[PDB]
Amino acid sequence: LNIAKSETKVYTGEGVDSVYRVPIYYKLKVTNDGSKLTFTYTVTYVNPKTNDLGNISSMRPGYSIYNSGTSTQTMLTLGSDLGKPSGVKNYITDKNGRQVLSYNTSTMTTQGSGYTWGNGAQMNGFFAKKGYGLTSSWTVPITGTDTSFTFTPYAARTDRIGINYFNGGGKVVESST
Repeated sequence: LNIAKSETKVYTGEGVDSVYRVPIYYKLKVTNDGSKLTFTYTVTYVNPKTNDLGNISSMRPGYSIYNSGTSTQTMLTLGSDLGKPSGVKNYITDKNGRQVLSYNTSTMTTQGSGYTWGNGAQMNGFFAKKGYGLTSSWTVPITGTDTSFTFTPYAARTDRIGINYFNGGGKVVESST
């Protein structure tokens, strides 16, 4: 009878930055308000469990990472009753998730069985070392019952896009078929 107006899940996972041999993390927040899903995806060196930045004091200021692959990998697959994703806003967030500055909005394209985006933003080392994250957000219309999706996190240094620091592992899978 009294159904929730919205439901939000937060997922986190972790990989390894190959260059500095430190953990790197992601957070994916997904809110369903009945009309759309809102996705907020952050890659950061701050452990979301503790809000403590790992020791990256030796990271060079001009080192830089992407949070999205090319058609190096599908990032997002969507169930049958989800529409076309919006533009993907990109921005730097501080340790508490507050926006620091905004970058170009990316456009999602297919495929293969899903979507990726281009004009992908990046985060330089001097921001990473302040505990900042590289954050992308988008919405997806809900058109029916099958609101399943899978999301595959990605992070790579900008001169080696073929090496995903999350190594295809911590995939987010939401049912139901």
